[PDB]
Amino acid sequence: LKPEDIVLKEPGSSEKTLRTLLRPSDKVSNHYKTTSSEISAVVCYPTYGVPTIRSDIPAPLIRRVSDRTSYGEEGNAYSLLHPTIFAQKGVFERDFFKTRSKQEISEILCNIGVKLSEDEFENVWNLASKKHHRGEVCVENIRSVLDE
Amino acid sequence: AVSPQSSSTPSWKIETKYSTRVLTGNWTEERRKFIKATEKTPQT
Amino acid sequence: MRECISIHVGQAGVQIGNACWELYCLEHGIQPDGQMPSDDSFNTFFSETGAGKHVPRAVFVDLEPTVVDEVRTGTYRQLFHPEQLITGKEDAANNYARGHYTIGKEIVDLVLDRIRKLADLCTGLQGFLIFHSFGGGTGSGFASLLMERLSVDYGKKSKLEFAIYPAPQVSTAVVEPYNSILTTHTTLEHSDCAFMVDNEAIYDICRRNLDIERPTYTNLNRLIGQIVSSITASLRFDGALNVDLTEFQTNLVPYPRIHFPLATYAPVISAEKAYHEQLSVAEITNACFEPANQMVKCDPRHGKYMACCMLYRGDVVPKDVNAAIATIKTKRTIQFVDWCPTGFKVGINYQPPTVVPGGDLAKVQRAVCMLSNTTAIAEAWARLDHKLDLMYAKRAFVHWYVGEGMEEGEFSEAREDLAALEKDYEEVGVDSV
Amino acid sequence: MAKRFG
Amino acid sequence: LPSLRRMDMDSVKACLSDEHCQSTTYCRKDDFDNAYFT
Amino acid sequence: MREIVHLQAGQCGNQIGAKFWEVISDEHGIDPTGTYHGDSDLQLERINVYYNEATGGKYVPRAVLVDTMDSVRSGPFGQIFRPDNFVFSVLDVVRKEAESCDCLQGFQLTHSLGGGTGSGMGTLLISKIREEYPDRIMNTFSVVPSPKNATLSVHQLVENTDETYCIDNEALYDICFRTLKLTTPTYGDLNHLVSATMSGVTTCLRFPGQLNADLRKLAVNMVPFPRLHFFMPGFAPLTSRGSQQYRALTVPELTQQMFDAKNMMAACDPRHGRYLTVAAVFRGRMSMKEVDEQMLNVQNKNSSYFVEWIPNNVKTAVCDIPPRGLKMSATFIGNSTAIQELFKRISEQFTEAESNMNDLVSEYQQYQ
Amino acid sequence: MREIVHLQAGQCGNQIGAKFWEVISDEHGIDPTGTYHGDSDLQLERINVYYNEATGGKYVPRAVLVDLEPGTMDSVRSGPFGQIFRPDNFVFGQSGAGNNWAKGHYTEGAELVDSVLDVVRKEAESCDCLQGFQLTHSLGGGTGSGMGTLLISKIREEYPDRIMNTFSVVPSPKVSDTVVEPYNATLSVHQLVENTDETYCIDNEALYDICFRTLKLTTPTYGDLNHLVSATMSGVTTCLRFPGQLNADLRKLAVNMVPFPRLHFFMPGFAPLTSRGSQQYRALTVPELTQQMFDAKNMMAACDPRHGRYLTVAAVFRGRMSMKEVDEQMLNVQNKNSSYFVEWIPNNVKTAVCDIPPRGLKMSATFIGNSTAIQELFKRISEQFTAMFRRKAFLHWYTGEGMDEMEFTEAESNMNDLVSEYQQYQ
Ligand SMILES: Nc1nc2c(ncn2[C@@H]2O[C@H](COP(=O)(O)OP(=O)(O)OP(=O)(O)O)[C@@H](O)[C@H]2O)c(=O)[nH]1
Ligand SMILES: Nc1nc2c(ncn2[C@@H]2O[C@H](COP(=O)(O)OP(=O)(O)O)[C@@H](O)[C@H]2O)c(=O)[nH]1
Ligand SMILES: Nc1nc2c(ncn2[C@@H]2O[C@H](COP(=O)(O)OP(=O)(O)O)[C@@H](O)[C@H]2O)c(=O)[nH]1
Ligand SMILES: [Mg+2]
Repeated sequence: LKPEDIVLKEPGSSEKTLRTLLRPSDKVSNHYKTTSSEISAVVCYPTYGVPTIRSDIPAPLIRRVSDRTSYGEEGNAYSLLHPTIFAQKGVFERDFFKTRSKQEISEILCNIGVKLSEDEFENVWNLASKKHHRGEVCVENIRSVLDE
Repeated sequence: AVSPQSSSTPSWKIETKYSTRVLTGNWTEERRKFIKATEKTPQT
Repeated sequence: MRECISIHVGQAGVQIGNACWELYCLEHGIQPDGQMPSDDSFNTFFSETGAGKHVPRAVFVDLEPTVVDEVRTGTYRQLFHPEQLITGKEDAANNYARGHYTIGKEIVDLVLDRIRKLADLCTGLQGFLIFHSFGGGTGSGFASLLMERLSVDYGKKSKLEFAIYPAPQVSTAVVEPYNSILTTHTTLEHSDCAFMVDNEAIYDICRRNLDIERPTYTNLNRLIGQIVSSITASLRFDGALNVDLTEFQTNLVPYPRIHFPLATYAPVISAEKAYHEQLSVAEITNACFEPANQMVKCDPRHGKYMACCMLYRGDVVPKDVNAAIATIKTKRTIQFVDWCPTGFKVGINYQPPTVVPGGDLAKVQRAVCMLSNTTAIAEAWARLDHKLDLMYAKRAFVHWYVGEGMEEGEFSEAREDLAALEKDYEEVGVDSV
Repeated sequence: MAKRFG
Repeated sequence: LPSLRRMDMDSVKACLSDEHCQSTTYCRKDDFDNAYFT
Repeated sequence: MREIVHLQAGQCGNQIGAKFWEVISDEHGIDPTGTYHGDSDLQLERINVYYNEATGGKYVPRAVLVDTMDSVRSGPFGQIFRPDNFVFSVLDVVRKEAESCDCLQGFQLTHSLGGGTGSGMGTLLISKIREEYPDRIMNTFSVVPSPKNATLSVHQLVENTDETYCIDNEALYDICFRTLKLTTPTYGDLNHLVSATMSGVTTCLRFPGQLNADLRKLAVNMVPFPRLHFFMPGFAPLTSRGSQQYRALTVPELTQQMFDAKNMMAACDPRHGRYLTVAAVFRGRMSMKEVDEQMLNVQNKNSSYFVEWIPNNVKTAVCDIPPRGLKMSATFIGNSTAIQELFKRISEQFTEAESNMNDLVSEYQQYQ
Repeated sequence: MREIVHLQAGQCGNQIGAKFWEVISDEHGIDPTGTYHGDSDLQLERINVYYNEATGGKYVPRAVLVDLEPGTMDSVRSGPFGQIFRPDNFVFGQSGAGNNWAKGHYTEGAELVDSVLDVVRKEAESCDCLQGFQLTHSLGGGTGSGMGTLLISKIREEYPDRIMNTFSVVPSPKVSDTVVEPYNATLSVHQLVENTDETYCIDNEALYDICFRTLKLTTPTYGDLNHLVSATMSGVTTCLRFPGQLNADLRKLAVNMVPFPRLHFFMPGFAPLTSRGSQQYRALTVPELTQQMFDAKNMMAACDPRHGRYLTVAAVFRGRMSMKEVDEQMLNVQNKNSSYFVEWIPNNVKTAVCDIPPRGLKMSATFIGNSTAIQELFKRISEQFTAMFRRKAFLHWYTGEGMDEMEFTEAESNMNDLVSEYQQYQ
């Protein structure tokens, strides 16, 4: 039977209950909303424009004389005022982030003078492939696994 | 001469009582209840 | 600890306040119920309480209730304080008299008291931001009485106005040219500087730049909120050359009756248009000097720039700012007065502007907000004073005014004050010898 | 307009 | 480590030096011990 | 905050007010036995403007009816009223209703100008309640006789009301014959139309919008001199049954059916006259650019028929709730110096009322 | 640790003590059945101050309820906290006083007082050491004004060294519901002065005033006023029950407030009262309590302190607070307006700081003020009494109960001496 199931509602804000009210054929919910509902942004989009550093276009190899756009390959004044040994004799950030074959890395590491063993070289190569998303290792990555 | 109050604060004047949803007087306060803030007893 | 107090009086004040505080809660992460899910830059506009709730530093005051009950019943009911949503009991009726002598007198004490309680909790408060109109009764009467009742209390603190100036060709009411002159007569002696922005000019901006047909007030209020957030970007977010609220007075107004600068927002563009063109620093500031991108309908080709001030915001470095301002200066089309050879002010922030979900604007990387003090504003005052000269010539609409605390002599003295301003604005335009 | 006879 | 503006925010509220960021921090002594550079 | 006391006077004023209460109880959603039925929260927000409640939520209107009376109670919403307001001591009940109010905004009057009840009893009622309460606005909806009794009421009406409208029932017949295509226009349909246009000026009182304007804002915005308050109502979106879906419900069509002449509610051609001022209060979802553009384009091109010495003749108000069924609607009120064309016809058909009408006509004449 | 015996005389006293025991059981964690359901171990050590110990781990309040009719005791036995009280502590008469002070003091309020004395000796002897007694009554009635003063006039002669404290509901100027009210108001201050150590004057008009301008209650009841004065009552014995940095019982305040044995009339107040909408939004700091705890609108007595001058001022604070900013603020308030404090005494303000706020509140403070502005309260009761006494109106109800005419003049003389003595500090 159950003459009342869920129909007991509070009319205003008090604690006493009233039955549920009916409405045939005059509902105006769709047409009685307000302008103030438009301001309802409550706490995805692409960002539009050029960056000043402009690091998303590919780097040039032979730099033109008429080119003004930066790419981030030009260092700050910390680099051009106090260069490192790498900077002061020619090698830069690019050649430390260039993928090398295991033959190239093996000759690299032998020519430096650390004389790794075969299993130790395999462990170093596995860790260096482990830190990359795909496995393209670089000499910076080799130094990073060699530091510890 | 006192700190000025709102135009809808309860006074001794006989106003007409309305429902809680029609915005006539002191409805902003009447729609809410008194609520406890903390239920944790502080230590010494 | 850089605090700002925002007072929005009038219906034009409170709709703009709704848009502005929506953008403000969007900039930080303030939820509509007052919570901070990420638990420093927010305290400028958000006082923190002891229960983890952030109440805003806003005072909403209006004489008719309705538009404030919309705030009390809308989506932001639990953000705003119930006590700083000050409401009147009945309307000001587009009348200076009712907003300045009869009805504003009974309720100036509550808003003054609440402003004092707001400023007592602050430590490094910078100043006030007044949001009001010129064609209203409570937007022009109560605001003009608020300014002179706030100058006596606080004094040496910045009082900056964001005003809805009357439109050149279009209008809303009839008696607006009365109670715009009559409130700009009282404003001049108690306002530090007053930014004013039109409404029909924003209509033309939305039609011509965002390709949007039939804009509602939400679009104009959102662009105004973007300006207002960009003008207080220095206090919240650290940049390279921070420009706090005190710098606006010493850099814009040279003479205390010439404190009316313009306002403009340059990268007004849609998502479809922004993908099809690059937004460099060398062209975004060039859009600011276009007469058609100004948000007040006035023509600067017969108006001499006198004090300029951009607030850059986003991925900007100072070098192309120099390289763009330099090539802006050399062009003969824009004319500066001889005695202001510097004529420029640069501020840089490190935080790019945010985008509103469901809004009209596009998320970009760099934006500016240029506040121009020009001699071309005197063209608007001339055509606005001509309306008072025509209507008062045979005593139209005066009977509604003098019967509510006004006097017949207040028309002539404000008329002669605006005549004094309309002779003052040309001595800054002559060429010196 | 719309006049009166129109 | 706490920013100065945060220090003023915490001074505005009446925190009794046990909720203040002046005298309390979340890092333990081991965080201070291993906070060298070489 | 802003309450309205409604006064029905005369014979036709009772019908006009009763079917005004038809409309007002209709779009507020009020059951004829008194109770409210519940969908939204915007209906029961500002019912203190026109209703005060009894116990149990039964809303009775703030109306007192004075003259027929038995035919009102036999109508659809005839039981909405309190029986003690059947006054047929009017001063006593209206002052009790004003005393129970919070802060009164004005009075609404419905009556006629062509009989011994609206002109005789009602104008004395206005003269009494204006003297008792001089700081309010007297809204009087007046049915005028056709230009193609009245003199004895207008000469005392001019000193009191400061806010009045002429109805001109032949113009309502012109509506229902020309622009509606209704073969059998009942009196009920005519004063249903005038109730719809009379509830169209009190919309900002009861519903939020984007540009609110009460009756006092209209009173200051269309009265330039304290005697010229004779207005000329209208109601635009009225189309035939055979032209229902042939309409693009837009701002342009609403503007054209504003400023046309047959839609207006006076038997006067506005070309001899000039519009001193215009108020077009809009209801619904209008983009304000479109209202903004078409509230001055009419001024820019039709400039030979707008008055000089006012830089802006129009007044715009926008609500957010349209009437039933329709989505965009708006109401016209306007001051024109074509009103005197009616009074020149009335004056041709004791001495002080004739002299006052002549002076009023000459006052309307010199501004044109 | 020192226990307090609570006595409830009259209908108003019974209702006000019902709400006082409800707030006490709320803040001590006692259910209506009498057991213990609180979480802290710090709510149970000092429960002997107000509650006795029964079998089964249940507690009974140390309260005595007194009335001349059983009308309100049946209503207090069926309330939300009715069954917690003891049945033997219900002593009631058969015939009501009928708002007559004379028969409530001499004829029919004098044979019932032996049973009340027996029950007070019964429970005041079971305790180890007793501090004193609290009395809750109304001066404008006949039960709590006659019997409520006969109880005072019989307790002092048995326990002279104990503290006698009263929370008297004095008549209000405007909202007065009794015609014979000034007579019983006058005849009670006659023996309310030389027979008690502390008296707090709480007015119903001032409580309605607090409920209107502060709590913003448009339809207040007597329950809300009772809750306000119950929160005040709980705030003056907090250092007895809870530990703190600087504790102060009622003997502390009796020493620290009254300068002379006849000047013991105070005015209470409660600091953290805020509206419903602005309850979550108000920062609870010590300056916020200090600013409005000294406010004129936060007065439970209907006399403005700006008319008078403050002799001594108390301040009992609750919560985890810093006591540099109570000394700083309570010297700041003394130095800002120095014309509102008597200058022949160096300071005027006593500070007490407890550690535990009331449940649901972050911080709290209770105000007790000894002012010369309370002499306005006896300058209106006197004028009404001498206005009604000339025309011998409503006098035959008193003279038929064994009262002569001259006790009225002697009581008026003592009340004029009270008014004139408070005049000399102004
Ligand atoms: N840009 C912008 N302008 C607005 C907005 N709301 C109102 N206005 C302008 O405000 C003008 C009229 O405002 P007011 O007359 O001051 O309305 P009010 O603030 O209620 O003042 P009163 O009418 O006297 O009570 C109109 O001409 C509009 O152009 C808004 O949200 N944005
Ligand atoms: N709403 C409505 N108006 C009516 C009705 N009958 C007549 N009218 C109007 O009332 C006017 C005449 O009323 P009038 O003669 O002055 O009534 P009287 O005052 O009793 O003499 C006519 O112009 C009609 O416009 C009706 O049934 N309903
Ligand atoms: N504040 C407050 N006052 C009360 C309450 N109940 C009664 N009173 C006051 O007590 C006065 C009458 O007290 P009365 O009934 O004569 O006490 P009696 O001596 O026991 O008869 C009235 O003026 C009331 O204002 C209450 O619950 N709270
Ligand atoms: Mg308005």
